[PDB]
Amino acid sequence: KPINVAIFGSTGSIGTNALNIIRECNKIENVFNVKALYVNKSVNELYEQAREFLPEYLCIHDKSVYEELKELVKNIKDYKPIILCGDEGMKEICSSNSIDKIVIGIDSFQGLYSTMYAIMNNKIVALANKESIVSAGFFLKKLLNIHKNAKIIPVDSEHSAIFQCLDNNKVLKTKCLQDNFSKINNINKIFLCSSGGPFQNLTMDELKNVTSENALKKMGKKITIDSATMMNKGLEVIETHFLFDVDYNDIEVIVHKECIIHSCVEFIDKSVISQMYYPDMQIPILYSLTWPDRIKTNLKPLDLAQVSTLTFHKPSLEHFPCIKLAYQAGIKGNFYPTVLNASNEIANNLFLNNKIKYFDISSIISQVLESFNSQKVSENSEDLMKQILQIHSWAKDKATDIYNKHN
Amino acid sequence: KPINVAIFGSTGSIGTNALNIIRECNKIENVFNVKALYVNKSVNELYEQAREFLPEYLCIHDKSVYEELKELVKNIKDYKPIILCGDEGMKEICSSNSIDKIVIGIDSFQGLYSTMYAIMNNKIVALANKESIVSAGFFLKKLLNIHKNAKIIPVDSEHSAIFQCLDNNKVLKTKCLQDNFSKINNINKIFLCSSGGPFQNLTMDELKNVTSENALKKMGKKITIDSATMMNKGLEVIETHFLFDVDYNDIEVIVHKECIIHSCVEFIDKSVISQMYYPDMQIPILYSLTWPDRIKTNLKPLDLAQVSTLTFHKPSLEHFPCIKLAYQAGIKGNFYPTVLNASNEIANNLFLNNKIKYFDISSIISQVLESFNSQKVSENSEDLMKQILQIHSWAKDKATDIYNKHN
Ligand SMILES: NC(=O)C1=CN([C@@H]2O[C@H](COP(=O)(O)OP(=O)(O)OC[C@H]3O[C@@H](n4cnc5c(N)ncnc54)[C@H](OP(=O)(O)O)[C@@H]3O)[C@@H](O)[C@H]2O)C=CC1
Ligand SMILES: NC(=O)C1=CN([C@@H]2O[C@H](COP(=O)(O)OP(=O)(O)OC[C@H]3O[C@@H](n4cnc5c(N)ncnc54)[C@H](OP(=O)(O)O)[C@@H]3O)[C@@H](O)[C@H]2O)C=CC1
Ligand SMILES: COc1ccc(CCCN(O)C(=O)CC[C@@H](c2ccccc2)P(=O)(O)O)cc1
Ligand SMILES: COc1ccc(CCCN(O)C(=O)CC[C@@H](c2ccccc2)P(=O)(O)O)cc1
Ligand SMILES: [Ca+2]
Ligand SMILES: [Ca+2]
Ligand SMILES: [Ca+2]
Ligand SMILES: [Mn+2]
Ligand SMILES: [Mn+2]
Repeated sequence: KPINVAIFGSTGSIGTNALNIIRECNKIENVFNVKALYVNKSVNELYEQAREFLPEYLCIHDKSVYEELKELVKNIKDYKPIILCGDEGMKEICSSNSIDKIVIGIDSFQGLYSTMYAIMNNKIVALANKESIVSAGFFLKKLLNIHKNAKIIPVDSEHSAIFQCLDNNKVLKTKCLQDNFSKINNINKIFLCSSGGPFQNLTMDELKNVTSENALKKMGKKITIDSATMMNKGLEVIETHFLFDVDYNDIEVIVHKECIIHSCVEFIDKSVISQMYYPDMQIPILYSLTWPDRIKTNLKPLDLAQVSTLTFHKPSLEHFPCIKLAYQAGIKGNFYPTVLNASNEIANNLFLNNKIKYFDISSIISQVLESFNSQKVSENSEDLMKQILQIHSWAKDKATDIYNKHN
Repeated sequence: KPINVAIFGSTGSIGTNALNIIRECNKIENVFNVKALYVNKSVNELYEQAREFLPEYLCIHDKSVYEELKELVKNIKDYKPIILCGDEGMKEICSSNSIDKIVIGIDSFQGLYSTMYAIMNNKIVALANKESIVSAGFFLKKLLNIHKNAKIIPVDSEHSAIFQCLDNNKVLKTKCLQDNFSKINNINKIFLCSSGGPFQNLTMDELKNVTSENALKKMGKKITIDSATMMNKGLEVIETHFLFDVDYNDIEVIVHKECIIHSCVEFIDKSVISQMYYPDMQIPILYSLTWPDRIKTNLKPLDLAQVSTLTFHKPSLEHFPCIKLAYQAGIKGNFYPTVLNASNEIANNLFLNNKIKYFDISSIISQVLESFNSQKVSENSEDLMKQILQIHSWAKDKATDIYNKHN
């Protein structure tokens, strides 16, 4: 029972965490075969990985460094990998019969495209990219209803925590992103845990003047800023709603600054189940690849006595207005989540580059949401994807226009 | 469609909690049918229950209140119960084709007899009585191996918590008290949570002086004293071992004074899952009857932000020597757990009645354990049962002898 896995975005944070936990687990017993790796342009990192894992497939997106990889790879003896390029490369990896599971560690809005081909090929897709679920949830749901054997397994830490709390005899009667997922699993309510980010004790007057420096002073810049505004958590609320079909009024954000309890599920009997560990991405990634089983790791065991104290408080929506906007957009439904995500892409980047202030982020997003009008949701998958792209591009331009008008 | 249930010990704390959650679940649909109620001698309280629930069977252990019962039940119109007595009645109830699940809320070693008969009739046994598991664990395992369709479902709060944390997809491939349970469920280690009892923060000098009045001043007296000495947790360690096939070195007692996290399971990947709620017996009791499903309750939702802080520490074995005794007795195996439980029954009662001091409890138990000589374990059921009873009585008399010698 070898687990055959492809890694998409294998030089990124997700991709490399995945290779690390695979490496360590394989030292205990040989359970994983890394069949394919795919990166943007990091051709020197890719070579190093390839030497180690000897995957059947390699792929780089950027055509420009295609030949240079072929060069690099000659050195490796014993080894005749299939070396591919761009979207046809990804498409060929997703169609191979020797690949069971695909880790999607490609960032931003980009990664949706590989997700789609993975589903079309009825794979198990370990999806870390929350923005794809928030922007294109409707399209994913439609795709997953066509391709009955395809499944998304969540890797975002809180969503993995929720999923780990479930009974798999009930999970296997449904799958993530299905209507009625929460009803089948007897889910009542979610506690979506947050770190709270750096700005959790600041007053309004202090927040008025915080800068991106304050936010960044250990993750990518975009998610770090989102953690600071708590728009990360707002996006995660929508992610929860789509993944697990939990109503917005049944998702509660709670600030847990110790980051040991990763999230909790309240069932209809009011029993609550939670997943706990040190702050970590190895277990979420591993779980996505072993589900519905678990395997041995040599990770450090949680020492609860040493951790000693766990704390929980409600976030202030006045201080973190991005959370409110995320609920508002989610409850409105339609393509409002697409608009939220896109406008936040812009506002985040503006704040990062010192072009706007903290409360301008939510102000711009709010104004874009107000200017959107709900659209007839295409019944046809292809039209639906085009609608999402159009609306995403519209909302980005609109956020930019609001910035330029005031500025 | 309805689940047909018997309640043994219906007038006690477990029994009345069971009837309360049943009452609420049956408001609109007929979810449960209460087929039988059994008590020792509380014939007035039993009458009151019979009037409300109209069970097919009533049973009193104490035959000296039979006539009183028959007289009370006359006052209920159109109600023709089968009114039984003692062991014979218990055995007839267990034999009825019309009963699916039996809640055992009878206290002390005496709970074993009804548990045994329920198993022998291939029933689902919602077992709250821990003393039966501690005293007769190896015997129940044997019985469960013979009676293939019988199941013990744990009701003790922490063990219910553990059971809930497990994946039912794996649980359904085994059953409690079965060899290999922990392997099939990928269990690594158990965090067994405790309230710590009223004496948790006392110094050694203060602890020397404690009295039963201090421990009592809200549950039955025996278990309240065991909570104060932490012999309750020691018993629960042995209960964990047997129910879940977890090695003693992989059970860690943790004092959680807020009593929200009810216990935790660490799986082989080092992910930890926990169950949490307000301190409660309705969820454990209901879950035992609905497993592997859950049903809606109107219990107050956990308000984690209001609870605000959860703490964890290791208990001092110098202060709570009963814990250490239980681990020693459990690791030694054979009939040492039987001896532990029986000597504790006496030592607890002496303390309750102001005849001995706190440290004399552990002293008596230790001396009885040291005094016991290991016996070859009978290979047949009936002989093993007789052996257990013999050793139980022996250990009680020895505890009493030790007490009498030193005063
Ligand atoms: N890791 C974490 O802790 C968390 C991650 N996430 C989610 O994870 C997602 C992935 O981000 P993360 O891994 O953290 O970030 P990174 O920026 O580190 O990941 C980028 C990776 O994707 C590759 N890539 C980018 N574009 C392409 C393309 N067109 N074709 C092929 N490969 C491409 C990059 O290749 P190259 O090296 O060549 O640039 C690199 O391997 C995000 O959407 C985020 O929401 C969510 C919560 C926390
Ligand atoms: N209380 C709790 O929340 C918890 C309890 N438990 C376990 O559950 C068990 C019961 O505890 P609890 O309910 O507090 O105990 P109680 O003292 O409250 O109740 C005991 C019950 O058993 C009945 N009974 C006693 N002897 C017999 C007999 N020979 N035949 C039939 N019925 C009998 C009593 O009848 P009568 O009224 O006639 O005396 C009463 O109904 C114990 O083993 C305890 O460890 C474990 C964890 C939690
Ligand atoms: C050393 O760097 C690492 C930090 C963290 C992690 C785990 C990934 C957490 N994750 O799912 C996120 O979505 C990131 C933002 C959230 C978070 C959660 C937990 C801890 C910190 C931040 P927030 O609640 O929105 O603030 C891994 C490595
Ligand atoms: C109103 O009705 C109710 C009755 C009962 C309970 C909870 C039963 C908990 N239980 O399983 C026991 O074994 C009791 C003793 C232990 C405990 C645990 C949690 C809280 C207090 C004490 P300890 O850790 O040994 O001290 C809750 C409510
Ligand atoms: Ca009488
Ligand atoms: Ca479970
Ligand atoms: Ca072990
Ligand atoms: Mn997250
Ligand atoms: Mn208990």
